[PDB]
Order: sequence, then structure tokens, then C-alpha cells
Amino acid sequence: GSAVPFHGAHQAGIATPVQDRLHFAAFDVTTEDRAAFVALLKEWTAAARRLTAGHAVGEGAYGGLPEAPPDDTGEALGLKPSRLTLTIGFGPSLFTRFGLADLRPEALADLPKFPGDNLDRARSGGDLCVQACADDPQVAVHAIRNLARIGFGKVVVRWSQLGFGKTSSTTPDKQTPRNLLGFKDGTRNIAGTEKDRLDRFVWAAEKDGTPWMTGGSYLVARRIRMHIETWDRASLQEQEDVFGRDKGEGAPVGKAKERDEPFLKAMKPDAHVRLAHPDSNGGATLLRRGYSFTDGTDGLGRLDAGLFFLAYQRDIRTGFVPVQRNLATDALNEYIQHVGSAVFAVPPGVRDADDWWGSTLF
Amino acid sequence: GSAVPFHGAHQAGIATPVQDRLHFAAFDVTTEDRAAFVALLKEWTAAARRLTAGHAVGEGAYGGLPEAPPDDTGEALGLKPSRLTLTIGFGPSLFTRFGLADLRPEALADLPKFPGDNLDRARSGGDLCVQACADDPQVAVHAIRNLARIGFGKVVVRWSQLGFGKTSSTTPDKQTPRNLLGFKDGTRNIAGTEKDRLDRFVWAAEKDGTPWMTGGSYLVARRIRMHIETWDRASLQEQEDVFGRDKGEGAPVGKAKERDEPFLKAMKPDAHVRLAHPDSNGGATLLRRGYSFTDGTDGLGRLDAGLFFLAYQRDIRTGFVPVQRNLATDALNEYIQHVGSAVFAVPPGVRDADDWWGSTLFG
Ligand code: HEM
Ligand code: HEM
Repeated sequence: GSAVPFHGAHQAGIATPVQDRLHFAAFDVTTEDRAAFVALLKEWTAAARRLTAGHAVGEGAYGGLPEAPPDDTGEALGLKPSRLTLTIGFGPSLFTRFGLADLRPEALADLPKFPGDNLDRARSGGDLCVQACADDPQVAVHAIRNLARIGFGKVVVRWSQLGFGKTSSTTPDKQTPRNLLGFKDGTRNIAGTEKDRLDRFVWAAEKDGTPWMTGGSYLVARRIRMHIETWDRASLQEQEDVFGRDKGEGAPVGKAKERDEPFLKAMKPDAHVRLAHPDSNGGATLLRRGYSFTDGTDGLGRLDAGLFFLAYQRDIRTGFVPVQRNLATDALNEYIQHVGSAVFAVPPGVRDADDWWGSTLF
Repeated sequence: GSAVPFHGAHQAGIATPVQDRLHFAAFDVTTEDRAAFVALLKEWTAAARRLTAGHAVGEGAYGGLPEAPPDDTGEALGLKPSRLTLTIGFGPSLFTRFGLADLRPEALADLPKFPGDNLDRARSGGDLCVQACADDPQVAVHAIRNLARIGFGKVVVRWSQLGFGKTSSTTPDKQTPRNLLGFKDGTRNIAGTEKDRLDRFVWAAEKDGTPWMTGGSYLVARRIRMHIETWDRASLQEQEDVFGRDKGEGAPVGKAKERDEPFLKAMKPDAHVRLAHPDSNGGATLLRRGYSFTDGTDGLGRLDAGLFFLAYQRDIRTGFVPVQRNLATDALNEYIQHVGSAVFAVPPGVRDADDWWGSTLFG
């Protein structure tokens, strides 16, 4: 139930232990006034400091003037901070505004088209994002709702995604969670304690060519539908062959324990783990941080199910792109479809109480 | 605690402690064969015994024949029972099948149309329901996904709703939860400890007219959207006047504490608490067991959020119907809309290891 510190060289919500619940929102900007947008970023930062400490925004949820709307909507009153993190990102489309064109980072690359893509344009893209993660869904909804309210008239919500349970791990010392296909997901990631690996693969550096992004990261989001009718009639052996790990323990094929190192040549040549592994991709390594979703039924008598895939990396061109390209022949492709996509530059951390989100850019 | 007993004179999930999370699904039946449906109820009951104890269904999620599909889909491996309850109910439309038309209870009444209703037919009705409540959402979802799989070919999923209340790891058991309008919700309700009130207002009795339903109850489900962005622009006074309680403490107007008994005459005539109170409705009293929802954002950028309202009662005609009728002029109507609806007869409990869901109806 404790608080995660909001200030630092980096934003929280990346290397932080993965929280139980997600509420992700993408926003489009509706003001042409640079000074007004800067004022919004400062007001959002002030609200974020309150929210992540478990306090109400502005002057509170009640006990003000009877004839005014309360500053805070009130539904988180009496709740603990619940490890709430709030992480902001800027999309490529932002840089066509406020005279920012020459500040767009090279590492913020547009993704190519990938075979099998079926992307809904309405639930793709966005000028900016806020990732809210917490152990309590009410706390996460409250944060997004209050940020959107403060932003009324300057930003609108383009699309949002809720995740009911995590399918990722930055804490190898704890139980690895399972996705809706029934497999552990998160065994070989990057842990929050692995400072050298974070510096090499996740955090942007001054020498990479964009000074304002030093200490930031780049985010890829993919909404992926799962064909669970098709999967649930597959044999156990089929399922295990798809991944290269057994279902019960999640060990590499032939080995006894989850965390034993994979021996790739024992897996099928189209196994997911074999294709995705850094040794198959010139060393390319990702920080995965996704969540499961279900949005009702599909109208054809079945539950809807999917995974909202989130990856952080130092450069989209050397992280997600080469790995996803290598997944063109993945056995898993028979059971999934990518139906939404977005990329964001995640700026550096808020250094102290006088700093603000985006201050290095603006 | 960690598990809730499955067997009893009553089904669990009604009077048992309220769990943190909900997965509610409505199913339609596709078979005409009574024998095949009975066989399904028996297999579903066997699965539910396993699920509510934290075990996998059938022969398990792994370690069987490699060339067969696993009996359990495996996404709950490693999780705890999480106080899972599974509660089954039968809709009015079931009784048009299997020769059951003369066994439909009179208390399972069709709802009238109410002012302001805007019901989505696709998210309404259903032949059957399963209410899955648990502290971990993945335990609830795993239960619904596996029941649906076992039934494939005999039932389909018509509609499904996820919901949330409190998070018990961080929030005290005695604290009333707040709804998404920011008000405490549940202060004046029937509690699971109130045996006599449950017998008066919730459980069906033999003398009520339908012997097979003795020890069962009747459920009304309403999916109620909130107009969040409109509500959030209302003044504090306007919000408090809508309910007849204050927002911070949740006390009735002119009182000091949440649990002080209301004085109805101090509230505005169309305040929600005044219209809903038993004294305004000839003594009519409900067990509310609903959950908040947030599904996403709609095409206009607004939050798709609200209350998935669940009420249990001894007779729909003397519980939900009179009370909802009395809300025709509710000040709250400006900020909500009922967009889905269904009613179910929830049979008596599974008595022991040889009993099965629906045995009093089917024989
Ligand atoms: C619904 C989609 C997906 C499912 C169900 C899935 C499932 C899994 C599972 C079960 C593992 C093995 C346990 C682990 O080490 O985490 C794994 C590993 C991995 N996945 Fe995926 N995955 C999906 C999509 C993706 C995508 C889109 C990418 C990247 C483009 C990706 C990259 C990886 C990586 C890098 C590993 C670690 C390989 C290693 O170093 O051993 N996955 N995935
Ligand atoms: C979005 C919809 C609704 C909201 C936000 C809401 C909110 C509330 C609140 C805040 C209270 C006062 C605290 C408490 O005693 O629980 C209350 C009481 C109550 N509500 Fe509602 N309610 C809603 C819909 C309904 C419906 C549809 C019914 C019945 C048909 C209902 C019946 C009652 C009853 C019986 C009480 C208790 C009155 C008493 O005995 O003091 N509510 N509701």
C-alpha cells in the first residue's frame, strides 16, 4: 500500500516493480498556444505529486465553497497510495506543433508495417500518453480522470486501455505472472536492480544525439488480440512447442527449472523464445511491462481476450523493430493479431519540487 | 480468510462476505435436449467444486497426454482460492425450453419499462448467469473462461461484465466503499449477519408458491452508466442535495455521523435516499451487492464507467420493482442512464458432494 517516490533522474513506472493494475490513456492536444500547454504540464506535475502520495488534488474533495465544484472528484478518499506511478510520453505527432519540429528525436522512429497487422486507426497513435499503474484500480481511474479534467479545453482523450492483471516482471525474486494462454510471461526480462543493463538497453544517453532526452526512454505499445477458441483446442505438445518452454514450470525445453538458461538449438526453429532471444537478434534486449485485458464478448458467443504489450528501450530502431521483424515466422502468429499501435518519447525524471514534466524539451 | 465453502442450504455469493472483484456472465443455451443440459449442469458443478478450492478442473492444466488439449487452460496456476464464489441463476427465457413453462416462478416477474431506460438488447437478458466473485480478478476470469469452454456446443456467452469494489489488502473491512461519484455506498443495506432479515426479505420460502425455489433468491442486474464529466462540473451543494447525505462523512443531512439514522423530512423531496428508503416504499427492503465498472472511453472521449447494480430479494414484485418505480423523479436521473438489464431465479444451494446445480428443478 506504500508510495513510490515521484522525483528522480528517471520517471518511475519503468524499472519500478510491476503493479497489479493498469490504466493507460492517449491524449490529443487541442490548443495552439505554447504558453498554455506549458502551464498545463506544470499543473499536471503538481497534481501528480499529490496523487502519488495519496493526497487529493488542489484544495481537496470537500469542505470548500458549497457553490463551486470540488477540485478533486473524491472517489479515492480514504485509500492508500497503492504504489501509484504516473509516466508521461510524447508522440511523434506532438512535434508538428509549438515549433518543435527540429527537436524530434531520431530514436523516436515510426514503425514499419508488419505482416499480419490489422491496426485500428482510432485506437492507435496519440500526441501524448499517461501510463497509470497501481495495485488498486480505483486509485488508477481516479488519477486519469482528474488529469483529464484539469486538461479540459487543452487536451482530449483519444483512446484508453485498462489492464486487469499484469503479464510482466521487473522483480525476478517474485513469482512470474501468467498470461491468458496459461504461460509464465516475464522470466527473462530486465530487473529493476540491474543498473548496468538499464544503462545499456533502456535509458537514453547524451551521446545518442538528443540532449533533452538524456535519462528518458522510448515506449512501444501494441494491442494484441488472442484467438483463444483456436488455442484452447490445441494439444499440450502444440502449446509447448510454440514457446519452447513447458507449461507447468515454464522451464526451457529439456530443463527442470524456470530460470535455467535456454538452450536454443533444442527448440523448434519457429519457437517464440528462440526467435525473440537477444542471441538471435544481435544482442537486442527489451524491458517488457505489459498487462492482460478482456473487453466483454466478441458478439459471436465467446469471451474477448488480449494482451496490451508495452516495451521500453534506448532506441526503437535497435530494440523493438529488429525483434518484431525476426518474429515474422513465429509459431505464435497463428494465435494472435496486432490491432493497435503507438510510439512515445518518455522524457527524463522530475528532478525536484521546482521541476516539471517536459521541462528539458520546453 | 482464504476460501468460502461451496456447499450449503443456500448458494454462496449472496450472504457471504463481499469480495474485491467480479466477473459476471450471461449465457444462452443452444441445445434442445433436456438430458444433455442436465449432463452439463452436473459437469459444471464438479468443476465449480474444484475452482472454489483453488484446484484445476478435470485432470489438470499440465502433465496429461501430450497429444490432448489440457482439461484446464492454466492461467490460475500458482494463485490462491481468493474467496471465489460461483453463483448460478436461470432467466425467464430458459423456461420456454425442456418443457419447463409451468415451473416458472410467479416471483420471477418481467420488469416493466421505466422512465429514461435505454437498454442495449445485446447486453440484456440471457437464459442463464454465473456470478464469479473473488479477490483476484484473474481467478474470476479463469473460472468463467473454463465454464464457457466446458459448455462449448451447448451454451454460448451472451454478454460479460468485469467489476471492482474495495482492495482488501490496503483498505479496512469495516470502511464503506465509495462509488465513482465519490459518495459512500452501502451504509444502509442488509448485512450477511442479519439472519432474520435475510429470511424476511431475501430467501424464498416454501409457502411462497414455488417449492423447487425454497432457499433460493431472485436477482436483478442493471448496468448503469454515469455521466461522469457532467457530474464533475456540478457544485458540491448540488451533489449533496442529490443524495441527502454529505460527501466527506456520508452523514444524513442535519446529522453528524455516517451511521446516524436519516431524518427524511430534512432531505429534498426528490433526493435519492428519501425516495429509496423502505419507509417511502411500504417497508420494501433490498440486499444490494453491486460493483463499480470502468470499461474504457467511448468515441467522444468520455469515460465509460458506472455501477453494475445487483439486488437480491424474496420476490421481484415486492423488492426491486416498487423501489425503482419510486425513483421516477430522482434527482440522480440527470447523471445516470440504465443501459442493460436482466432477471434470474437463483436456485437453492448444493447440499453435499452428490448434489448438483438445478437438481430441485430438473429432478
Ligand atoms: C500475445 C503476445 C505474446 C505472448 C503471449 C508472449 C509470451 C511469451 C512467453 C510465454 C515468453 C517466455 C517467458 C519469458 O521469458 O518472458 C516470452 C518471452 C519473450 N517475449 Fe513474448 N509474448 C508475446 C508477444 C511478444 C512480442 C510482441 C515481443 C517483442 C516484439 C515479445 C518478446 C519476448 C522476449 C524478448 C522474450 C524473452 C526471450 C528471452 O530472452 O529468453 N513477445 N513471451
Ligand atoms: C448509479 C446508480 C446509483 C448510485 C450511484 C447510488 C448511490 C446510493 C448512495 C450513495 C446511497 C446512500 C448510502 C447507502 O445507504 O448506501 C444509496 C442508497 C440506496 N440506494 Fe442507491 N444508488 C444507485 C442506484 C440505485 C438503484 C437502481 C436502487 C434500487 C432500485 C437503489 C436503492 C438504494 C437503496 C435502497 C438505498 C438505501 C436507502 C436507505 O434505506 O437509507 N439505488 N444509493
